[PDB]
Amino acid sequence: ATLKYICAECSSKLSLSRTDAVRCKDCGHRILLKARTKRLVQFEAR
Amino acid sequence: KPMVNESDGVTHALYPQEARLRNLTYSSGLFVDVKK
Amino acid sequence: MIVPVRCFSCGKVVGDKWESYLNLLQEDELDEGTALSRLGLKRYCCRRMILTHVDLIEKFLRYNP
Ligand SMILES: [Zn+2]
Ligand SMILES: [Zn+2]
Repeated sequence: ATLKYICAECSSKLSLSRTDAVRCKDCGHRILLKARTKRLVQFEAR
Repeated sequence: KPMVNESDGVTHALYPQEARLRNLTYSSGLFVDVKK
Repeated sequence: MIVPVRCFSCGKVVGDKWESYLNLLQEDELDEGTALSRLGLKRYCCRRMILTHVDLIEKFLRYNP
């Protein structure tokens, strides 16, 4: 139910708050993305 | 071979793709046998 | 970079013809010039479409998450 961030390589829904490091549950790979918005988006279909 | 000596961690064997994203310098260590 | 649905010039559907064309080439070992005629792509506006597409998406897919 939900998520927030992600890990570039070991793509795995993560997340945390301030001063919780900036690493991942396993892959040190200190990157991390920010997975989509919930508010669905709409597009002109042309 | 390239390395990332960062505080709060070891020294990761740095790679292009990461140094680019992270704005680091894809460099490496230079060591010489100093004799005294 | 996935096949163009329809031809820029005359709009004739061409989205389906991708896979078919690739076969008439690898399997049925034909020549582009023919494989195209076979798929009903008559004038060059449609021909140029398929004959030229560079299906990059394949290399893209080869990445990971
Ligand atoms: Zn990870
Ligand atoms: Zn056409």
